[PDB]
Amino acid sequence: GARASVLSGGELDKWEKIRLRPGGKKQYKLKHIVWASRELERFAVNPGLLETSEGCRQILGQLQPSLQTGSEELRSLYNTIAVLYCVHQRIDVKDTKEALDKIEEEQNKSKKKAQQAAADTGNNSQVSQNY
Repeated sequence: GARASVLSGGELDKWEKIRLRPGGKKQYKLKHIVWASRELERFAVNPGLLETSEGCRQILGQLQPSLQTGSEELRSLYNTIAVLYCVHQRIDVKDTKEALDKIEEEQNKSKKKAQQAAADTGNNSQVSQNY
């Protein structure tokens, strides 16, 4: 498309502003987007639907667990998706780690919100012992 479907020209220019490594000299680009797209399509995921911050977040959440024991490439893909999502939400980034920490922080906060929320309006209990 004129300005792709995932990210527009400008969005792509910025998307290609994130570094792959903190001590490295790599950055995102249409190449990475194509790679991710290839993996997405190969994973049975729609690329266009990956344009929405929701779809990006969904994928990230889909690999979230796959990360537990995912591959190096799979992990890198997840990070890339996270960055994409950040751009979708209009989040500034510098490195893949930064974006990862950004999403990691947000997510963590989210989980908490869920906890504090439940607690606030809920309850829980437990027990365990043996002599």
